[PDB]
Amino acid sequence: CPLMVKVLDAVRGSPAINVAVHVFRKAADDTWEPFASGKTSESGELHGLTTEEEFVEGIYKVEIDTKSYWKALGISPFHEHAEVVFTANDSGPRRYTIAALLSPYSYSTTAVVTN
Amino acid sequence: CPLMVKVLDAVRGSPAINVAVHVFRKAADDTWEPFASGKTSESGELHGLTTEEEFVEGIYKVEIDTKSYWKALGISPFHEHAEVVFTANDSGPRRYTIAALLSPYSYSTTAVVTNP
Ligand SMILES: O=C(O)c1ccccc1/C=N/OCc1ccccc1C(F)(F)F
Ligand SMILES: O=C(O)c1ccccc1/C=N/OCc1ccccc1C(F)(F)F
Repeated sequence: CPLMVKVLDAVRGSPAINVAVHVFRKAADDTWEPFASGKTSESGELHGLTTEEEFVEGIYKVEIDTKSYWKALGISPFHEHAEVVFTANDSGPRRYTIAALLSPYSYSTTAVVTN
Repeated sequence: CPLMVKVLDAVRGSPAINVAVHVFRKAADDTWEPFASGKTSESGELHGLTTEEEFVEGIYKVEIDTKSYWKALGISPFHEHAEVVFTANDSGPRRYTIAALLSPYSYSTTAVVTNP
């Protein structure tokens, strides 16, 4: 599993469950092509988005639909979604974890790249 | 000044100086149209992007060119940029500050929204 997404809720101190996540890849014509998507599990995690052979070098965008999450909890949010745009680089055997921590008016995101 | 941007560097403990910032507004046809741009000052701040009259209700995107910033320091960072997408003035006109804290493999952003 070369690409994982983990989403946390900073208000409730819990995994952010049932959050929609969309992944896009930049095509040579500078357009976002849909690549993978899913909803976070009860652990706030989304696995199995792609395979090693499909996950090639390129520019990727991970979109986290935070607005619908906060609305379902009855909280007025600021952002439309959280976006994370990065370059996947094949230097060696690498796995990418995109982690996001969510509050109604703020979010943080980090990339953990391991073997 | 209804829209300000402030950018900090978490590695050096300083304002992030000379960072390019681009603001887009979602147009009628679902396309992102250019709205304003600038560079952060020696204080890490960017003011004067727009006026109250031109900053109407809409969906806005603030793109902070973090990659160019880290590269100029010799760091190959993870993100291409930091993007912040939000609806503005949906409840009437407000003053927005978009703040971002940058590290090579991480960033955080928060909005401070005040009523004049
Ligand atoms: O990521 C991971 O492999 C991970 C896996 C399992 C459980 C927790 C984590 C890490 N979750 O990190 C949350 C986060 C995300 C973005 C910025 C800052 C944070 C902080 F809360 F850690 F500060
Ligand atoms: O910067 C400033 O003087 C500033 C100016 C106007 C409004 C708010 C602020 C502060 N903003 O707080 C930045 C910060 C601090 C600690 C963690 C994370 C952040 C982040 F917002 F950058 F993400």
